[PDB]
Amino acid sequence: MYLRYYLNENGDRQYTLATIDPYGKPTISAHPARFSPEDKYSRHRIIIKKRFGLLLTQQPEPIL
Amino acid sequence: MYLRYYLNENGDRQYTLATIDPYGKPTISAHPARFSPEDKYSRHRIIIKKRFGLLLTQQPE
Amino acid sequence: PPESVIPLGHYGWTVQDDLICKVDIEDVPYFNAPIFLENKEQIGKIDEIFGNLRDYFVSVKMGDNFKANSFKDGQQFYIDPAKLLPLKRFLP
Amino acid sequence: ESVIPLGHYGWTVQDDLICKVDIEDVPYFNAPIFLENKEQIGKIDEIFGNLRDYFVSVKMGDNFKANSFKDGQQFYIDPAKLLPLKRFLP
Amino acid sequence: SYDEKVDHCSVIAKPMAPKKLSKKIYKLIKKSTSHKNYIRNGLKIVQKQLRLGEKGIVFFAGDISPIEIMCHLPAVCEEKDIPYCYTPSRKDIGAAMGTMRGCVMVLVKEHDDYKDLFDEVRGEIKLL
Amino acid sequence: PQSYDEKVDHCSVIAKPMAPKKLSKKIYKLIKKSTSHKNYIRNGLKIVQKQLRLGEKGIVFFAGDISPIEIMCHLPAVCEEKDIPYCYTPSRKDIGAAMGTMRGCVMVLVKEHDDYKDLFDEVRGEIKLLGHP
Amino acid sequence: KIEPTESVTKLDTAYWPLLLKNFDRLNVRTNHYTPLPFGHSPLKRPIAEYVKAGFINVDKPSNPSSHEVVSWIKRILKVEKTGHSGTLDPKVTGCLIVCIDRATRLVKSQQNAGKEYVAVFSLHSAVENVKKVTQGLEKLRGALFQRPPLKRQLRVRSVYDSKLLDFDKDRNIGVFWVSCEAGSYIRTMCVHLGLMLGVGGQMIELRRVRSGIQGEKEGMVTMHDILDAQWAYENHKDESYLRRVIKPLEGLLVAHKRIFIKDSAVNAVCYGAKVLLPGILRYEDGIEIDQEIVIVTTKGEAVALAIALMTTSTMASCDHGVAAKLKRVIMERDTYPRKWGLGPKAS
Amino acid sequence: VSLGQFQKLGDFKIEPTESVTKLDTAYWPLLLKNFDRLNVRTNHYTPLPFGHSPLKRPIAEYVKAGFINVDKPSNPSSHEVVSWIKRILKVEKTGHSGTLDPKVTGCLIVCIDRATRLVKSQQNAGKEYVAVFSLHSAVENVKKVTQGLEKLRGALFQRPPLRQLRVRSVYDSKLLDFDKDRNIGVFWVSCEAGSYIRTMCVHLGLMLGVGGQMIELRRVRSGIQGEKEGMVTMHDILDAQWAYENHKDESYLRRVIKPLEGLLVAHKRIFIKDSAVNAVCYGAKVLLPGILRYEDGIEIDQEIVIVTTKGEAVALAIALMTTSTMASCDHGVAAKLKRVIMERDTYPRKWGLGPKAS
RNA sequence: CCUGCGGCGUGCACGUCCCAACUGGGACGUGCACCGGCCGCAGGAACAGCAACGGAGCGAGUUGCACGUCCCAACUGGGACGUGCACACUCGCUCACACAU
Repeated sequence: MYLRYYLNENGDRQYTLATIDPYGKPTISAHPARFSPEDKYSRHRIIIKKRFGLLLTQQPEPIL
Repeated sequence: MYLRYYLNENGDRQYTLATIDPYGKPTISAHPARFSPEDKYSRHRIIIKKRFGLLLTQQPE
Repeated sequence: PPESVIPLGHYGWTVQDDLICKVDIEDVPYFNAPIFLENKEQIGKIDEIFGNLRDYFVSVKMGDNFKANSFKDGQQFYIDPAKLLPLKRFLP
Repeated sequence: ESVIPLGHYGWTVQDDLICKVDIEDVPYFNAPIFLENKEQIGKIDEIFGNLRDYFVSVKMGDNFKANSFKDGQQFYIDPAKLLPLKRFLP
Repeated sequence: SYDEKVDHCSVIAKPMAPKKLSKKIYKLIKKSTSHKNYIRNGLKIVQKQLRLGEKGIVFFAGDISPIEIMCHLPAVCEEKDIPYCYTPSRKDIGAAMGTMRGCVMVLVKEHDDYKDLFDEVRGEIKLL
Repeated sequence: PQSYDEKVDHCSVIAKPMAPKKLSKKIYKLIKKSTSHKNYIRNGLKIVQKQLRLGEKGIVFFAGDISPIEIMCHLPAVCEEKDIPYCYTPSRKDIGAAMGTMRGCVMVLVKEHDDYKDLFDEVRGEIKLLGHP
Repeated sequence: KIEPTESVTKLDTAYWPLLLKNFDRLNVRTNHYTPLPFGHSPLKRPIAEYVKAGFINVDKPSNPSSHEVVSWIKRILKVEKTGHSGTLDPKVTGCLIVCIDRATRLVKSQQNAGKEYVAVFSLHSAVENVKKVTQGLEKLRGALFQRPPLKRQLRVRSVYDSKLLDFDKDRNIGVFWVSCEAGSYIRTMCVHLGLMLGVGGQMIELRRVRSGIQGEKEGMVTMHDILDAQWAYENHKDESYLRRVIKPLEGLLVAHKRIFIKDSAVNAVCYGAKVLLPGILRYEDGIEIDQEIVIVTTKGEAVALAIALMTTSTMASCDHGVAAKLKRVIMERDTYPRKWGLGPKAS
Repeated sequence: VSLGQFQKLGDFKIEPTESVTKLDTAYWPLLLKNFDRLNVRTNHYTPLPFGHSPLKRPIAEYVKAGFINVDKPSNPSSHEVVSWIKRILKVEKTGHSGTLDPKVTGCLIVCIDRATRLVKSQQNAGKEYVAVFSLHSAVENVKKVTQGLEKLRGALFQRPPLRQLRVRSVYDSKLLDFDKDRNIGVFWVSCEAGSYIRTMCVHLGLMLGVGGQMIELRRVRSGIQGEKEGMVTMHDILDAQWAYENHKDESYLRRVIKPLEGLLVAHKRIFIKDSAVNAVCYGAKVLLPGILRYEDGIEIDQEIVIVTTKGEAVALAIALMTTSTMASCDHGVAAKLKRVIMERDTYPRKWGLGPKAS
């Protein structure tokens, strides 16, 4: 789709239609992956996310 | 007109007749702009001031 | 058909097959509301009302043998006085 | 009729002959002034200065010149054209 | 110099001409003065001509204070589609208009004599 | 033109194992050499996912540049469970050119056939040696 | 940073959990109260009560509707009730606040929350410069007339701010960020921005970037996270993922003015009693009559939302009375014991 | 450990006791400043839900009970400025305390339809001006001008400009600038209300022995309101009204107009119960049985402000009881009404229901 | 007795014309502001009450999406066959009627 984005030093979303950000790195698409309730790939996604350290729990906790 | 002023560090008005303040910057005229009650430029005045962060609502306090 | 008519506003610009008119009367027109000329000649129906609550515009869908290039700058338009609401109604 | 001492010559601001005042009474506006010989030299033009130690500037006629009077020259004024000081006090 | 003068100007002094564009603007004002009705000078005349509908280019001086005397005219120009650009000082405008007295703002119409320069300045401003 | 050392830098953090440049040439050749048999090479996320689910053996080639990753992050693990070797490619557009469709596909399923038995075996062996992090 | 056993006071007051933050900055009416062993801290509730008193900041997918993304969460979490506080169109992504069970009581209070969208608009014809679009967006500001897209009751809604983030001339497609009031239709706004610019236009993509005080940086989680968290809980009995995904409802009332009440007043408020001055442990500067406030226990929980009937100065200058009437009780009854009628008089 | 982990694992509950409950009211707005430091007579009353805080009123009441510190433009007269504000804001009444001559700019407090009752109380306020003067003939040096100014610091004698000679005070004065080439100087003067600074300039000229006159004048302060105290221009008033009538925005109008209580922050305060507000409005004297708090230092025949617990200035009164007496008494009239500011029926009629009254 | 209300031709701004700065000059029309005591009207005659008998929680009224299977010509859009999923008042029930040591 059209809406893509990159991040600044503060980790804030800068919205653009450009495929390459100012710093040369690719822009991440702004829309989440399509969801289907009958999805039986919870275990597999956890395995891969954990392997590469992208799980929510692995990130630093918030400061609420 | 005659009166002019420059702002010191504390924010007070220092009045003078000189065009240039001791710091080298221009001295702001003391008197406000003339007012015409039949002024049809209110919209055009809030647009420009807002664009440059000068409107009263945009200042602190 | 129009028993009476009052000046809705003056002319604005053109957006494809539509004629934006800047409305001077505070009252907000109805939707699908006939816009007539001075001589009670229906030209089109209101489609979209946009802008602030006291300086706003209205787009009309010229329909029965009428064109956007027909009208010209400074032209004025009329509307049925009964097809209006008070500005207060729409506002809080 | 009679006169009382108003004060002495202090300076001169153009025509105006500024007389310092030693009395505690403040004269009127255009009140006529006269010398020792009861010769009118002008009328009161302005009344400035502190409430007690104050001065009066007087406008003279064409027959008299401000420089015509030397330093220390004393002036006389009418005692019938004075107001009480307690009136002008708060 | 030039950078210093732009430093002294007010915050609403945008878009601003650089040194080269400023020389072009002063040349345009100097050329347009030869024709009485084709150059408009002053706050009242420029404001009145904009109201009536006159076209051309409006040049402002950014060193004015208080700004409420002219803060609205940039928006009026935008509404009527009149190109405009600020300059470092009013004395420069005055010096280019054959008057030591300063001019807060000016409006230049199109004449065949200086069509090329007026069109160069218009293009340069429109690209800012 | 884009190199091979910067294009790899453009991929996501989960694109491992990532075929080196030489192995990249090999896989593109294998896909081109296998595009021939229409039904012996699958294309598409849904198609590859379906064939993996029903259990079709072969090699699974992923695209390094994918975002959001949640559209295909589950496929590496499924391939690991079913003992179906897989690897990532530096860029999706390269894969699209490999099939000559001009529309890069995220994933491709390459099966075995006589015509390209040797190239398929070499690529599979190289991929197995590369290892899984 | 802090050793696990450091005293709570060793951490500055500006770093406390979500409703105790800056409690020392509040006006203290009294410190003396008898703490009770009941209740739980907002973030240390069991997993069975965390879900019931929690909300999710879901990044809605593209195709499904908002009522279908909320039914999905209810089915996934096996919760009795689930709601949301603003409907995102079926083709529109962005933030969506999904309240779980006991948190749904706040849905109404979240309806008036100011929203922030990022919209993509395609213009039928071309403009000369991006400055034209910037000025057009400038004049499409303030209170504006809007018609719901395909009831038809022309309404007036406010665009507080806007900013053209990008524009592609060749495509004639632009991106603009808009701060607007709840209920604003950005589809109609794009149509009106097209009409204003003399070329026409339409909205081809939308994404809500903030809904009230909640945004994309503030713990936004995809539906995959909710699904994955439930699977981890059922098949692994791990509540780390589930606690990351679900946040306590107190995070929706952090911007509300606070009135801390004693442990003896919580249950009375839960039964419909009005907040009374003799039970106020602390109150916050800036409380005005007819202002929605949050009643908070001494552990940081949200007892209820109330309407203030006394200003801060009035509380500071009175010894008794009705400091606030109830608007919506959040806490369940019998969480704290019945301890009303045992005051100094008890006559 | 991260602060988030400590938050999720720590207790973080308010401590059961601290033994002190001191209030910090030094930052509360307008007439609630240092509200805790006021002597507390009683804490027992039933507040009423009627009324608003001065700063959190609706827009209609906010405008109706407000004032503006306006930078007067050079050309018009003060009454023109007052009438212009009236036409802009569409308000029934408007007034101002001090009159600036047509050519004089500076502070100009304009009241709006209920602060007009405070115009009389603002007439005696002190005034600071900054004045430009030209001397007819050159002087020896600047020290001469400084000495001449130092001689006009007292209960000076001033006759109105173009005739009842009056006495008006000049508390302070300073020669801010003196350009010798043009013989033009700028001096700042603090003075009592009604003083005509043009007369002062001609008198300063007379004192220097060369004469002089006033070219410009700019009021830099009128009472407790000055240039930094939220002064706004006429353009600001017009723009604020337009923003409220077109975009239905009130923030601009709230920055322009200020609550009338901002004019009464220098007065000693007597807070009264909400049952006594309507009585005071109707004319009842401020009786002791309904006083919550008072400010120490109240003397007999002193101007004080009767305020509600919300911070609203009910009235201006003249005390008939000292602070000591008000602490040591149980009955008796604490103050006598001088100017009722609050509108009647803003609070309900609750006089006559007490124990002794019945 | 107390309170509130009312009475007891200069300049300014705008528009239009002549001349020789953020200007001062002239003319023509618009609007706008100005050159302590007594009386009349209206409100009230005020010692400032009220530490719970109206609150809360439930229930009712006032086409698209996902999956699977096939045809065809990207993180796809199309069709078909089936699966599941979404589309302020009153009226009743229950709880207490709470000033929080």
